[PDB]
Amino acid sequence: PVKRRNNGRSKYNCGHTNIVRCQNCHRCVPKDKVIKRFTIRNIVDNTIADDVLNACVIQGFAIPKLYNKVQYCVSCSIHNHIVRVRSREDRKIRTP
Amino acid sequence: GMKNSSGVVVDAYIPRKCSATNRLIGPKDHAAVQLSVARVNDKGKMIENNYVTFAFCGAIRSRGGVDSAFMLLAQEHGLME
Amino acid sequence: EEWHPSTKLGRLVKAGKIESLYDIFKYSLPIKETEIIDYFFPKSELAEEVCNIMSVQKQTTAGQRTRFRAHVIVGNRDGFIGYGAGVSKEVANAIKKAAKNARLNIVPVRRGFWGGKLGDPHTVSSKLSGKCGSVRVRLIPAPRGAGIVASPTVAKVLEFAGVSDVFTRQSGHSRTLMNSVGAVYNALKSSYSILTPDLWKKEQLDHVQ
Amino acid sequence: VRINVLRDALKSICNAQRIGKKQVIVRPSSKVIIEFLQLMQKNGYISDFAVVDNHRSNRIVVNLIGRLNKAGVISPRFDIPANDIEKWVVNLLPSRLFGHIILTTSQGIMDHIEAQHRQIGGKVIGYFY
Amino acid sequence: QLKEADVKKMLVATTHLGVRNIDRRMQFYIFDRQKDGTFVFNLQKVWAKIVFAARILVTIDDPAEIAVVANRPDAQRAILKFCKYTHATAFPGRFIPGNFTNRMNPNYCEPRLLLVNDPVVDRQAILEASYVNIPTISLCNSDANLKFIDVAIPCNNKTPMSIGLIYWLLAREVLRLKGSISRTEEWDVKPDLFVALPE
RNA sequence: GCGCUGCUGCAGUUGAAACGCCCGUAGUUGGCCCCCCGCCGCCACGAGGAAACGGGAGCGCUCCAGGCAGGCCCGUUGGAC
RNA sequence: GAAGGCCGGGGGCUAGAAGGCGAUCAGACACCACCGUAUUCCCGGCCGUAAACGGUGCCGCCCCGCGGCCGGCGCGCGCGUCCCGCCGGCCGCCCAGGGAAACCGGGAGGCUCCGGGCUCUGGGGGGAGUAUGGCCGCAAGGCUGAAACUUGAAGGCAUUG
Ligand SMILES: [Mg+2]
Ligand SMILES: [Mg+2]
Ligand SMILES: [Mg+2]
Ligand SMILES: [Mg+2]
Ligand SMILES: [Mg+2]
Ligand SMILES: [Mg+2]
Ligand SMILES: [Mg+2]
Ligand SMILES: [Mg+2]
Ligand SMILES: [Zn+2]
Repeated sequence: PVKRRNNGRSKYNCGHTNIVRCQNCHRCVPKDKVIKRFTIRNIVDNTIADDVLNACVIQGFAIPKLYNKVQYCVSCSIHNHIVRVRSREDRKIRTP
Repeated sequence: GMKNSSGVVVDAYIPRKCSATNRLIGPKDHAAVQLSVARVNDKGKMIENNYVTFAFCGAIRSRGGVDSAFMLLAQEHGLME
Repeated sequence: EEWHPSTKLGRLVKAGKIESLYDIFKYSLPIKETEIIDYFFPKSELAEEVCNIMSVQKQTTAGQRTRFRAHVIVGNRDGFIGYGAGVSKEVANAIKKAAKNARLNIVPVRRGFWGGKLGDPHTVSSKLSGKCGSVRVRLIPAPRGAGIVASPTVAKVLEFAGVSDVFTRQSGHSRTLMNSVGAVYNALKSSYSILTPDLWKKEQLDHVQ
Repeated sequence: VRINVLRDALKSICNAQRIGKKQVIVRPSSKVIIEFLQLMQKNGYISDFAVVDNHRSNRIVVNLIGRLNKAGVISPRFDIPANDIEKWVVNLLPSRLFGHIILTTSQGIMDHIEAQHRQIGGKVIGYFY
Repeated sequence: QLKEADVKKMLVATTHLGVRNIDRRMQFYIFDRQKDGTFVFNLQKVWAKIVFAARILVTIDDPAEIAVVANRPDAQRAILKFCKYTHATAFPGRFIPGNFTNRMNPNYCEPRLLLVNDPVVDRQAILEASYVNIPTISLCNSDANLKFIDVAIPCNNKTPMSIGLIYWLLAREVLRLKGSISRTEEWDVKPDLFVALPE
């Protein structure tokens, strides 16, 4: 039977879409079926930021960040708890 | 009123017809209801106890629109303008 | 001890205020008491039959749990028929429950004439169809003296409903008794809800009841 | 492409009645539709209707009053012998007491009862009841 | 008819105000949409609806067979006053399923009419009523679903000021029709009572 | 039986089954409108042309399967259609 | 007319069928590590297949309600890239209705109350997309396409363990 109305992807008004590679296994995945998360974080973690600032010389120096986009396949997202297997009624919820 | 060759009726009973859709109401249409509306005296404030009666079938009720049908029916049978 | 009505309809029935069951059907009141139908049928005119008795199992940690489901019909052979079901751990209580449920729900069956109108109605008013599961049934008016052209099971229902002449057609997996009986029951139930031109006459409502 | 105007008209009418409306619109205004509606009106199923001119396939408006249960067409017009009508009657209509089958003859558009009276046949247009 | 006292009480009660959303079945009662988005009802239409509903209610001979349901904690006081002066029945709080079909329920009754303040919070009972051949009357906002609703009263059903006023007017009209109070004299009871007073 | 060959009257998302898509000839199907003329189809009637079989009016081979006989004062006895 | 593959010429960095080598294993010529040929890129020309899927043919009519996005147009005002509409397109939820059900509902609706027009396919499971012929192709292979014999179940959606 059919499990999902979207067939497990976000493909509308097209036939083919460009592909990407999973960041942990390097599998090839369609761009509309891969799982994406955007993260922003500090280069130096939060415990040593004060020490870094005290040792710094510039006045008002701002800690630079890291801007990265992580892409994972279905198998690797599940294995790393990125997504959870949900119940039949809860598969229709679409909030973060 | 199904008549015989002699013209005598032979139907067990004549059920009710919805006031709006002119449709028969079955013995099991448990969502079918009938209401009544009061007549008012010339002086007003008082009721003459003559109640005009209406009935709406379950299908129309589920479909909605009972309100407007009721309005038109009342205006037809009442100068409620 | 005695029948203490638990409903307004039951109380009115215990009192001699209501005089016929047709006086109840005309306003589509649900029935919940089995005492109401015997009061109108004091002499037990209604018949009874047990169409089928099947055993249903449920898998469990330890072995299996069995149960019994039964189907029952009742009628007085004069424009009244009812169908009901009951399931229980023992056959007898299942049969009692099925009989009670069948008595609870009851509908009138409309009848008519094929061509010539002489004497009492002898067949169904017109074409009737019902649907339950995969099974479909068609009821066709027939001439006098044609008998009942149908399978033994359906013919039992039509007999208990008070018909003498009719043609029938069946479709689907007819070997499933419950759905065949349900389809014929639905077709018969639909009989009095079908508009015909003689009923086009415009009747004003009645404030009483 | 559009072909049988009568079928579309009848389907629209039945759909409108099913939800108990009172007025409908039908784009085509063919003569055959007009005679069909005239027969319906005379028998007492649809009451009144009007034809709205526009120089481009006039439109028509009809009123409903319940009563009607079903109405259809027969897409390829068969030929009906005057003596071969009971089979179609039994196959198509619910009962022999009520219902009207429309036939087009050399004598005009009429019902199966009328043609049976005159012992003539023709082609079948549709039915209603 | 509509009198200045009633209209002024309404506009100071914010009764004519609705909601951003609109339904195709409630556009007959709308007069205009404000610039922000809030819809505005018609006072004459709602007054006529109230009068018609009062007629239908008084048509019932035994007031004790009329049901009042209000899960909204704001309406409790208004509904209690309504039943107290109108000698009707109340089902405040949670509505137990089976209260109309299960005769073994301790609070089982066979009403003839059902009154509601909002289907979204009380449509659970509406279905029960549909199972037992019971007409329904409800107070409906700008956007509402008419599923087994026979008569609707277009008005805001959120603010206490609106709810108490509507019930008080309904009680006034039904009493006047019954013949206890003539139209000329103001009713002894004040609308401030029907409104829930904090603390 | 069988609506499991489906004209009446099957099925074609998941059971067996919509050609990968477009153009396109034979083929099939084709909006509305003219009041009376001619032609094709169509409907009704009629002629003409073998019986038996089949349907069917009448006749008591003791009934019947059958046959066209038979009674007295028989339609010109009948065997119609 | 994807990818792979073939013919003739170019070019030659990545990855990488075949092949080799190290581990793991009872064995491992496989999964993991490393090296690496054809290929992957361009031109000209063949092949003509895919879960080539919305597993749902094309044209056409009616059809509860709500909402989002895209393009064009118009209306109104307090002029904001405002809100009120029209056309066309891509989507989500859903009342009726339908169905074995999962589900569809911009139909899988208007169908045993069983007739809008055209085309194609199927008739229990295997043997078998096999044999034998025919056509196309450099080839790999594609289109078309049986029988004998065998067998009592194979399958679909859903329920409890
Ligand atoms: Mg699975
Ligand atoms: Mg694709
Ligand atoms: Mg398949
Ligand atoms: Mg290639
Ligand atoms: Mg395919
Ligand atoms: Mg069909
Ligand atoms: Mg088949
Ligand atoms: Mg086979
Ligand atoms: Zn990865």
